[PDB]
Amino acid sequence: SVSEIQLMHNLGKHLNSMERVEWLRKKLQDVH
Amino acid sequence: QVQLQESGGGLVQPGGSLRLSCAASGFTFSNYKMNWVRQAPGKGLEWVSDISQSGASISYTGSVKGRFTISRDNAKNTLYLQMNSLKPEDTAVYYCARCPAPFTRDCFDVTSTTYAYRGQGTQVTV
Amino acid sequence: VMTKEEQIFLLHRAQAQCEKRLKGRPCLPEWDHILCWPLGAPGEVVAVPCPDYIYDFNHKGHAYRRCDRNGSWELVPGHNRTWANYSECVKFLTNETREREVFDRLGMIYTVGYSVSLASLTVAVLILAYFRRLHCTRNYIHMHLFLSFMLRAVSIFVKDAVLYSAGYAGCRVAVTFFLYFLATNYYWILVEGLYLHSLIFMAFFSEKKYLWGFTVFGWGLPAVFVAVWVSVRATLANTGCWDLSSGNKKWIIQVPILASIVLNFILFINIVRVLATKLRETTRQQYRKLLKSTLVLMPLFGVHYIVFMATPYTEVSGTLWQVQMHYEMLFNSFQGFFVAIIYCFCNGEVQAEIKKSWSRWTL
Amino acid sequence: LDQLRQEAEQLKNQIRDARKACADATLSQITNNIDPVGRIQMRTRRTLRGHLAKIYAMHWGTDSRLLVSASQDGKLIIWDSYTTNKVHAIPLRSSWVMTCAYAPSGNYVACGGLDNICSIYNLKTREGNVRVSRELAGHTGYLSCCRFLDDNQIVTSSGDTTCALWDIETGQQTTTFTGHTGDVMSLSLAPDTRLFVSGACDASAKLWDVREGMCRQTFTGHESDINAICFFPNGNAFATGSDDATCRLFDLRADQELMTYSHDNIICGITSVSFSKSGRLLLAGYDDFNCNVWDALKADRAGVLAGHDNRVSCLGVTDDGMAVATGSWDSFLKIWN
Amino acid sequence: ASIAQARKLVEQLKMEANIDRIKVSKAAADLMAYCEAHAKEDPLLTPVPASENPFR
Amino acid sequence: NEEKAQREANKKIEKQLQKDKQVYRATHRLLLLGAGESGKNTIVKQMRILSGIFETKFQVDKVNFHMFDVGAQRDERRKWIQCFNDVTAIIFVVASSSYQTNRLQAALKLFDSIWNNKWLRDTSVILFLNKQDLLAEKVLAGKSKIEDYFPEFARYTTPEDATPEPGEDPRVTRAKYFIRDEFLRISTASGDGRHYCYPHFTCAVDTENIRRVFNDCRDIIQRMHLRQYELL
Repeated sequence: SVSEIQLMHNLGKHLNSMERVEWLRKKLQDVH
Repeated sequence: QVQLQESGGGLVQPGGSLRLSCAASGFTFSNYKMNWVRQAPGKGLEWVSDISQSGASISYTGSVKGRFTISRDNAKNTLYLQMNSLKPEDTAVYYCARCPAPFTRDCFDVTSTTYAYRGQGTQVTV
Repeated sequence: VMTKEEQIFLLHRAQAQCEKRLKGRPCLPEWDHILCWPLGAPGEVVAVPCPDYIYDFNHKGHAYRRCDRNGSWELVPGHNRTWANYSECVKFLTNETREREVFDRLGMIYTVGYSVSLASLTVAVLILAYFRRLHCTRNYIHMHLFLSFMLRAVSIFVKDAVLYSAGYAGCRVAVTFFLYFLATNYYWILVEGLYLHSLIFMAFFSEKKYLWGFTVFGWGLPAVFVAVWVSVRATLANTGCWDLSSGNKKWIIQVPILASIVLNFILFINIVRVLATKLRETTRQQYRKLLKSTLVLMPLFGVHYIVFMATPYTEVSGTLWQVQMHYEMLFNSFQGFFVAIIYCFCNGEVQAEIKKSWSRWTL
Repeated sequence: LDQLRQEAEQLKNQIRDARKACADATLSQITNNIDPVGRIQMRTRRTLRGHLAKIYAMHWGTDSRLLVSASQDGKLIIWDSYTTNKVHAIPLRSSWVMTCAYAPSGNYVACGGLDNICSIYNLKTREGNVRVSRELAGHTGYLSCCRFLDDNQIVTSSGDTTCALWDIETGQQTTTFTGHTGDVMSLSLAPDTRLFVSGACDASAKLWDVREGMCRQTFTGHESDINAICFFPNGNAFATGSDDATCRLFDLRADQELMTYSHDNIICGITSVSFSKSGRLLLAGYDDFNCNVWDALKADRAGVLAGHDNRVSCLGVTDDGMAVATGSWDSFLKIWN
Repeated sequence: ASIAQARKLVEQLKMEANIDRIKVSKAAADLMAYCEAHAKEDPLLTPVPASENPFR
Repeated sequence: NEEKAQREANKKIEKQLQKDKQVYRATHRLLLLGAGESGKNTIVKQMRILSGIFETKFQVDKVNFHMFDVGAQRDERRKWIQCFNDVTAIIFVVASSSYQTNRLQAALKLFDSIWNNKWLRDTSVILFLNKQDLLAEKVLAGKSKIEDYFPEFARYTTPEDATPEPGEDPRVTRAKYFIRDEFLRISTASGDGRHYCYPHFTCAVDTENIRRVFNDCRDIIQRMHLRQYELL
């Protein structure tokens, strides 16, 4: 595949997953 | 004026020796590649031998290979053709020709009918 | 995959479901924004499976809560918070900074390479445009290729700055420009290959009929499938920034580009064959000359692209993916620099022109 | 014939001794009271583009604005040098053009080359178009130079080793000039158009009386073919450029060479020579792609016109001395000031 | 044949021997006088202003 | 007012000059050079059926070629040969059977002068050894005795890569390739990948000569393009 387009896709997916994990951890800390 | 004067041509028996000399004047001898070309009776001008500006590079026609030796003396502004193992077919007018331009690797027209930088020739009769 | 907004919507759906469910003494059910706990046994631990609407929670595990005997949920010792235990669902959570470190390393390497390529190619295009004797169809196509290289580099820079420093048009336009200019660089590498192949095999080349077509193909055909991708993205997905992949719609742009790579590689070997023939038609020295020619012709044809051309979207935490990413970032970023070096700075005609101009300027 | 050769040798010795007796001091000593001109820094003021192949020849107009140029792609392009605008683009029947002339009246141009024919084209026809006014045949070698005397007479030089004067009205050889033993490479008309000098591939220049048709004087000293020749502006001297990498200035009244413009670093021949308006500068084009402006009196190189990417084939100086046009094998004409 | 060519060459040499030659110094003086009398008319020898220069 | 008319006339000239530029670049110029007895005129006749210079227009595979035969020009070629510095090729025709006591040596010297001319150092030479049939008949008849005009022929041996014609005597191949290598000795000496020699064993009536010239011209153009890319 086109390496740079794939890298941009993977970086976006990783950032979205990291934001989701941070939100979940924030929810966990706020609740308990 | 470019002047090339040939001498040393004379009668000789077959298998003999003869040193043709060429006095050059009116130009820098060391700057020009030199040639010896003959005109046998009933024939056009034939190229025999050539020698480079310094004398390192030398070429002959096949018929005279191993028999004649071309040489140049830049200090004396002169050209020589030693002639050994002479044959009757070598009887001709020998013209000391000069290549038209200096510092060049091409030597156009030295066998031309009305070439300018060519001597009047000397008769060699075998 | 899944977005944060979609997960929040799913959480709201679960909250609504729990609210609908709500509408010696067992504990009353409650909603704590995480789980909907049913009636609890008096003075016993109540276990509820980890929710299925949260991906990162271990569905195999179960959370636990404590309840009293009078019917009140247990509170944390010394705190007003109710006692709870979400550890079983948070086992899979890990910092995992290695993936982001690898991403940052890749970013740094192609940023350095693309900056060097941009500088060298700006210098090269300035030199090519300034000198009038250098104006040739070969040098015209070179200048277009250098312009495509620098456009791809600067578009990558702008995309990174806009994207990583929000799903409005100012982000989607940057992503579109990135994809378009990357495609134009690939297709102008293909145009270089095609022009050399036509100069060799098409015995005698008509500049007027083919140069305009080459320019349009290099600059316009990438725009065709880039606009197709934009239209399909707007019609079918149109969600957030266009940074994220959406199904197989990513292959609208990538399938042509890779195809170009394929074609160019074929052209490359063919020309190398001709060189192997040419030196043959006139020993180890001819082999050395062929090796030097193919080495200097590799950057112009993008030969390095063929190694990882067919690699699919593999897992990031893999040796294949890491090798592909490092090799491709390095070589793609420095490809413009190498092309500029070979065809402008090491070019005999350009070197002679530079020397003559500088000597006449000093004199 | 032997007595003829002996008499010829005696005459050559007598001529050499007479020339030696007429020469007491060299041009350097006689020109001790004149200052050097210093560096002459001309620049390419115009670049005429449009020729496809090497330009072999150009000729300025009397107006010093319109000039004809001949390229071996088969084109005589008539240029307005002020605005670089092409005034005419005459396609030639034979693409192997080696010379071109522009009529003093400005109404005609000439060209010729390997086809041995001197073609005269009209510039001011009734319809305004350009037609072949006449073709002049009779040379048995390539036409190397041609210069108009007027609307009716033209002088041409040929590799046939001869020069001809043609009446353009009738297309006949008014006069023939024979004596050279090599291709005549160029000719130069005198300011009064009564005499003309021609250099040949016999390393000799010759001065010819146009009316008498005989060779008045023969000038020697060059070691190789003379490619270019031009009269000094005063009409009593001239200059030659040769393949021996030297230029030489001769004077007509003394019969011998006055000056030699040479340098060790110059090992290439001279294709074109042209004097400035005053004659103090001798501009010579060379095979090394450059042009040298020589201090004609001090025999020093006073300037270098560099910028041509190939062999400089032709030179021309305006009748008012304002600009120098240089053609070259790179297909471009450069106007210099 | 070559006899006619030799005759023509000898006649030309005779004609060139019969002509009179002035002193070289006199001709050099003539050329210097011409150059000095026309030096200021030479834009190449002495530059002309851009207003006078037609190829400005 | 006059300047506008001058500019309009200049533009009218420019469009026609662009057309002429396309026509000029679409055509390949060739210089056909050879001795009077080399069969060059017979080659001209064969190409034509299929004045100070003679012009022959012929098209091969829709490609235009303009060949120029030098006539009515003296034998002193050193000045008018410079007119053909930018031709596609100089087709040098040799009478291979003419080993003027020795015309072959004259052709060898002329080829050397052309090869080492500074203005022809970038011009490829297509070598047409035009008298292969006459050479074969002469060497078969036993009257050749080439060794006296060329002693180096005695020790010379036929090369390994030589491909003889069917039913060809080995001495024919030996002599023809000896002459070809005699020319290649000059050609290979300081060729340096700027101009190339294409020797061909030809006959004056060979219809393959036109195709040989076309293929050599194609090779010349390809090599020039590769040189522009610094590949050769």
